[PDB]
Amino acid sequence: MAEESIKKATEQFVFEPNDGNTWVRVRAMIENFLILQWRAGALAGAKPE
Amino acid sequence: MIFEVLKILTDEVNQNFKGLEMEDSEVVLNNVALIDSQQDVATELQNKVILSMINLREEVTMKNFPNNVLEGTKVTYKNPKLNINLFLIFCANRTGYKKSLSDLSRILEFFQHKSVFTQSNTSFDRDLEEMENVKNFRFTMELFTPTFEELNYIWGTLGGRQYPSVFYKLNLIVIDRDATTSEEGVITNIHRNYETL
Amino acid sequence: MIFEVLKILTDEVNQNFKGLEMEDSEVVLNNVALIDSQQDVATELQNKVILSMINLREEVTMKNFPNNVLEGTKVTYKNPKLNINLFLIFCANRTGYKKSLSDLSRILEFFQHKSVFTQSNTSFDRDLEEMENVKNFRFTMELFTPTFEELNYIWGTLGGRQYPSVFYKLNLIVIDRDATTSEEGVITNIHRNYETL
Amino acid sequence: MIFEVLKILTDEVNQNFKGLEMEDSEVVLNNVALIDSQQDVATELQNKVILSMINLREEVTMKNFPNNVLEGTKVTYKNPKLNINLFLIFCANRTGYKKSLSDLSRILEFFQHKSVFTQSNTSFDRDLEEMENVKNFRFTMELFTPTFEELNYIWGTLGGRQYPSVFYKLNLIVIDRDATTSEEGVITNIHRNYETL
Amino acid sequence: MIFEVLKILTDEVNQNFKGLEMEDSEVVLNNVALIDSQQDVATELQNKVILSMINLREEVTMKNFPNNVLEGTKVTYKNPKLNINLFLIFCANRTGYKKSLSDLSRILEFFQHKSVFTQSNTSFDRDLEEMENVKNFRFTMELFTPTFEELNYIWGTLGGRQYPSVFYKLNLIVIDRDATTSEEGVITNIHRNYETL
Amino acid sequence: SYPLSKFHFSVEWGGTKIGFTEVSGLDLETEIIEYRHGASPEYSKIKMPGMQKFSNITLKRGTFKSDNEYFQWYNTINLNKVERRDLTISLLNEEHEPVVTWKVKNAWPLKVQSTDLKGDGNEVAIESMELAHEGLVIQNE
Amino acid sequence: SYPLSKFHFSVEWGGTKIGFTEVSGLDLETEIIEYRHGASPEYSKIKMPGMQKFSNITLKRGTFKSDNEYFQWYNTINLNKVERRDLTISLLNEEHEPVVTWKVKNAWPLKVQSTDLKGDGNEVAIESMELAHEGLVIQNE
Amino acid sequence: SYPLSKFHFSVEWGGTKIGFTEVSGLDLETEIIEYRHGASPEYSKIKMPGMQKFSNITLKRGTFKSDNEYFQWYNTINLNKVERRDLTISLLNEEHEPVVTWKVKNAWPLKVQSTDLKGDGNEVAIESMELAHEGLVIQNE
Amino acid sequence: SYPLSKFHFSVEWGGTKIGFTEVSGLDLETEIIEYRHGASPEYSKIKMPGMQKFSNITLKRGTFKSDNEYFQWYNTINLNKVERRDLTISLLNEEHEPVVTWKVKNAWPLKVQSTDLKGDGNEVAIESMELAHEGLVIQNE
Amino acid sequence: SYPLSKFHFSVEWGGTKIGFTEVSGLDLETEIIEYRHGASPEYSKIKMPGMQKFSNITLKRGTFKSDNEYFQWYNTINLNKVERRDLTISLLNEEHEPVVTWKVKNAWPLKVQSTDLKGDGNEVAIESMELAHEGLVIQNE
Amino acid sequence: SYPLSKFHFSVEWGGTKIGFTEVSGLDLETEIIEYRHGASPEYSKIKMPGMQKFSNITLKRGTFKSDNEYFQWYNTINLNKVERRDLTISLLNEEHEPVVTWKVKNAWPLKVQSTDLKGDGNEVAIESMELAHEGLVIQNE
Repeated sequence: MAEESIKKATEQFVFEPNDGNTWVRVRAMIENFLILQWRAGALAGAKPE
Repeated sequence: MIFEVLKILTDEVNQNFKGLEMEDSEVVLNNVALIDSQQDVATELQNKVILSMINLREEVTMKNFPNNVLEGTKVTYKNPKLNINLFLIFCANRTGYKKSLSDLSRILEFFQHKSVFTQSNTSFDRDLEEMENVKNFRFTMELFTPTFEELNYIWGTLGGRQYPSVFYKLNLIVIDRDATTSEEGVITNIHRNYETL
Repeated sequence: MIFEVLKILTDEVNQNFKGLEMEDSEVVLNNVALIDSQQDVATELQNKVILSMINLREEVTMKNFPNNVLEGTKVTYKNPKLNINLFLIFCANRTGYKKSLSDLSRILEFFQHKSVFTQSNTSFDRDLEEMENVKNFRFTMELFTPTFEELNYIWGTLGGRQYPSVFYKLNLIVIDRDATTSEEGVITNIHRNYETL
Repeated sequence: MIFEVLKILTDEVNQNFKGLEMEDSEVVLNNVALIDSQQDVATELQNKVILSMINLREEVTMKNFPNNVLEGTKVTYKNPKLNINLFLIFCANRTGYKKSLSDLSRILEFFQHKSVFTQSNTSFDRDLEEMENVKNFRFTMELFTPTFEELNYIWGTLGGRQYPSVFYKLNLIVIDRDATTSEEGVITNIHRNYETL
Repeated sequence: MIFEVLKILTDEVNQNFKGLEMEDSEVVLNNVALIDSQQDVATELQNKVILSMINLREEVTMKNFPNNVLEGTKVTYKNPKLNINLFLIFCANRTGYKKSLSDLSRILEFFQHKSVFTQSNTSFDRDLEEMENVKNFRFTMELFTPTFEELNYIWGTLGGRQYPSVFYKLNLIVIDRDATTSEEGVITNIHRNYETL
Repeated sequence: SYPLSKFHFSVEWGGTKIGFTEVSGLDLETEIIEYRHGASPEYSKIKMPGMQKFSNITLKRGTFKSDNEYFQWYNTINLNKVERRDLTISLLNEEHEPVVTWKVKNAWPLKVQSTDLKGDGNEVAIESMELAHEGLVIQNE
Repeated sequence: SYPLSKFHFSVEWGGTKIGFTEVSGLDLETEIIEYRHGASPEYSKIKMPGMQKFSNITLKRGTFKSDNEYFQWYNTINLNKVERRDLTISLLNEEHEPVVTWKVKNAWPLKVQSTDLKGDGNEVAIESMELAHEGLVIQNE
Repeated sequence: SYPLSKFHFSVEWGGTKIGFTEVSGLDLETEIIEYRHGASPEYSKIKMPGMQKFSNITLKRGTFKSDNEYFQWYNTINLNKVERRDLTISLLNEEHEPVVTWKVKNAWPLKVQSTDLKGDGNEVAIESMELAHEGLVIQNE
Repeated sequence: SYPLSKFHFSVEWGGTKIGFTEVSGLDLETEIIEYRHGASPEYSKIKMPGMQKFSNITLKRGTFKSDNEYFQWYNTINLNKVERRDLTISLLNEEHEPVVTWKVKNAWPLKVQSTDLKGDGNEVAIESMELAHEGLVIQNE
Repeated sequence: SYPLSKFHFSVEWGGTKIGFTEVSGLDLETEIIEYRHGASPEYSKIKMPGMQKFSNITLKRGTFKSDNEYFQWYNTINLNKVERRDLTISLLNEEHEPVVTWKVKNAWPLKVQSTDLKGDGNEVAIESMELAHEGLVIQNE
Repeated sequence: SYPLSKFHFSVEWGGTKIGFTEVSGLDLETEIIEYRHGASPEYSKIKMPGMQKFSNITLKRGTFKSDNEYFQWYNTINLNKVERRDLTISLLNEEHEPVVTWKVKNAWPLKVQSTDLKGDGNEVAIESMELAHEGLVIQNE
């Protein structure tokens, strides 16, 4: 399940520039997904960290 | 592109005086502050209308726009373009005071009818050698009327003795060197690694 | 129409001096800033009252009015008209200081009695060749008295040495080229299509 | 370091005029206020572009930073460094007014493309004897456009007769004598005494 | 004590130029407003750095302090002391513009390292006859950078043509005549009387 | 491209003249609903949209002879009845054609304000009107 | 056409002099009634006019010798009784004829304010009055 | 005629000196009572005068040696007792005779404020007093 | 080192254009809980962190032809449903690379404000939007 | 005679130094009691003095090395106990003798405020103190 | 002697850099308790000290690359837990030694505010932090 969502997040950049602007957007998209899964109780840990 | 836009604008006003069969009125590009300087420039200014540039500003709404180009599987990086507004004056300096008030009405009448100027609109000579760098342009003219406090600021930097005058505001001269800083290839392979933490 | 309105106004004040049997007072259209310039214009200004234009503004309440014409089954498109207010000065420059204070009372007395000027009211010479473009006009005169901060702004652009003076505000000079941009025909057939969505 | 930064900046603009094959345009370091002073300096200013310094400020965010050095078991004490921003003008003073407007476009085009200057970036002559004190530097250039009230303040201290001009703001010249005030040894023995109060 | 503090400060800057082996730079006490006055004082100002006093203020926190002296069974009454802050300028007026920018860096470098001046710190000649009234002093120097509106005020009272300059603020010159107004004896006998009201 | 300016515009309101001096109050706003249950590991709230609101529109123009249009619209109030109109406000280009249009339904006036009278200044008379309405749609294509 | 100016005007109030310095407070305002039932597909309210309101009018002029008109009108208050007057305010053209008229019914004064006394300035004395009333009709034809 | 100026005036208050710097607070005000019954064809209210109010008067002057008059009047407060005085304030012409007079009954002071002390400026000391009273009559004849 | 300036920045919001004029409202705030029992020798309170809060973000830009992005996002509100987006705001250096990034989750618009229309000035049209969200993380490395 | 100026003054407060920069808050104020019975032919109220009030006094001076007097007085608060002092504030003439004296009983400090720290300006450090007290008597003879 | 200036200072807060731009909020304040019984011949109240209060401290500095200290301290909040620190703020002389020191116990941050982003000006980025604490002692000797 987690892979399906993450894959969709990175496929948006197939022919985009490979630079700092992309790397930041990719990371932010993935972390927001994982934070929500944590909030719902899927993942262990006191804080997302 | 500052000189070439103002040289084009000078020709359009001089063409309008020709169609009205007025053979005494001509507009000249020089600076107003040297009208009574009495050093070698004032003899060109006598019995003429003078167009000058008094201020420069920068357009803020377009400042953070990017300028990269994508083609194939390759990207070229460039710096963002600079956009500039101008503030202009038409200063009448005829021998007769009655003749200066007649020329100011004609300039006000001309911009009331035509306010947009493009590369297809204008009648300047394209073959001239000083105009070999101009390709595509579009600018508008808009009348500007200042208060009494603002007139004191403007004529305070031009001598302190006013003349019959009108003020205009010009929009969007584009300044851009269009040089390349870098070239790179786009993303074509994606790898993902997962671990149990 | 800037020169023609001010030339008409100069004749009305000179006619009023004639009815009072004063043969020394005459008003002249020139600019006040060159009274002590000592270059070829000051000799005309001596022992006279001088009328000059010091500022221009635009009337805002009439700015977005349209100007199209409908006739028959046809419409012609035109640009909106420009409307302008003026700010004027009467500057007395007589040889005697006592004579300047007498002329300023007469100018204040004249506009107290007559404030509206039309094409039927005035006594200017219609046959004159420089006045061949004027058809219909109406303007009012209103006395304007500035504060001490405003007088410093006004005389700061005229030299810095004041003279006995009164200030007036003129209303509504109309500037319009009256040129046609386009012609089209009006709506004569209407078709409506309905579908079940 | 004020003279050496501005001498380096003068060489970079003169190199850019050389690559464009313009053999008439040269920038000179002098002061703008003596253009029409007519005492022995004005003959150097004619038919040139002039770069001058008009103001000095101090950077506030770095003011309370310390500057001590620790090495071994020994500390040396020094005063905090001074950091300075500059405000500059490029004033075009060519013989033709049309030529001044062409040089101002080139200066605006040059800083649009290159804004960071380091000891590895620039092409000044390192072997020159007046430049023997410079080691490491980094500064940026940023375009500054003032309002009408600010232009009256600036040209009020330079004469009162403006010229075609652009304004720039330079960041971070570091001024520091790097002298020692004191030397001491660090803490190596700790003693604690307790009593019942 | 105004002349003696500024004469001491002039010697400290001239000593610093000597240790750097610069034999052309000297500071002179005169007034900046007469640089181009062309009446008998301007020949002393040429090719020099000029130090001048532009303003005076009063320290408010010490204004209501008393100044009486008690000794034995006797009191002497005196007036409170006056405390004054100064505002100073260093104006560089060298023949070359490049040389003025080098001297301004040295003055900025000198006050970055040393900011407190006492009777034990300084190297002025104590034996000189004009300096026979000075006993004990302490003052600090602090850099002052004005805005564009403040520069227009300062150079508006000095001519209207600026020069490369730095501004400083001097703290606490003490002015006091130290004269006696009265002498009286202290309280030594107390008597109390009570009544039933 | 080139940014738009805001001094050339027109208003269709059911009167004779379409030239005004200023327009304000063209806004859209939604209220917020918040929620948290006690077992959530985040200690802040989650947010949803709820009910919607519209604000009043103000129009200003100059006073002219033989034009009592503001008072004629306000005089149609009879107990709970009024004449409701459609309102179309356009931003124009240099050849006087619409670019951005605001479309307003079911408008009626609630406040009419006349000029104040002063002796010392030189000023023209401005009248102002405030309108209530029930919806707004923005078209820019 | 030509816009009107606001410095030439007159006031008929039942006194001797008709020249004043400023007039303010000539407004009309209606309160609003709102409604929504739960089955509506729009999530906003519908609006109706309700009850009407009028605001107080302020008049200002200079102080002259032997003119106590402001205090004479205010002195007719006896418990719940007062002398109610009609008020007619006109905007004039260049030949001093009315153009826009405000017609006020049942006016009486509620606040009379005298000048303040200051030593340092050069200023004339201004008196001010505030009026309550029961209706206003605007005529411009 | 000729308007009056407001910089020449005098105050009779029961003290030694009659010269002051400023006077304010000479006002008259009546509260309003409103009514409507449900059968009226007008949807607004009718208005009546009710109870009356007076505002406090402020007086200011400079501080002089051996003049403690402000504090001597304030020191006569003993529980509910005070010395009540009549107050007469006049506006004077060029030959120093009264033109407009304000007549005040039953005055007593409630607030006495001294000067503040500042070191840096050049300023004189001003003292101020606030008075309560029970009526005011204006005479201009 | 060298301080950063605040005029070069970009916003990734799911639209076509990333250039704006101003951003505000990037804050973090925690409420406080206080306590004291009666036997403590200090007469003040002790303090703890409690629940957390986030504030709304405002974005401004210019109005251009054929760009109705603000209204298209606001038009996705259907009762309690909306399109929630991720928001990435970066501060850039001289070679246009990110230095400080603000990362926002679950954003949706609640207020859209158009320009006002004025005749006399020379001004461009600015539109503004206000956003609600559910968290913010700052990255500077 | 000649008015007094307000820049030369002294304060006796139990500390070492008597020179300050500003003093404010030397006021006296009495509350008011009002009454009306229903049979009175006047429709306003009668007024009496009631209970009295005093306001807090603020003192300001500069910050000097080895002078912690403000904090030493504030540190004598132990639960409901404090060191109460007498306070004497005088306005001085040219030969430094008292003219107007304010005499304060039972003073103690309630607020002590330090300077703020700023990097860009040239400013000296000012400290401020606020005092509560139980009475004030003015002597000018 | 010589007064102190307020532009040279340092802050020890547990981070790497000690240079800031401004500090505010270093205050002490005590609440007041008042009492009067009915038999007292004075008609005012007597005053006592009660409970004590401390205000929040604000710190400001510039934004630099690779310094995320403000956010790292704020990220240690876990439900009711935080990292509490001691805070020492000193005013320095010309040879950079302490003169006046403010000593703060048990500090933790409650608000972190980033810079706003503007396109038109030339301005550096400033960040700000607000701190809660449980006591303050001033040392000047």
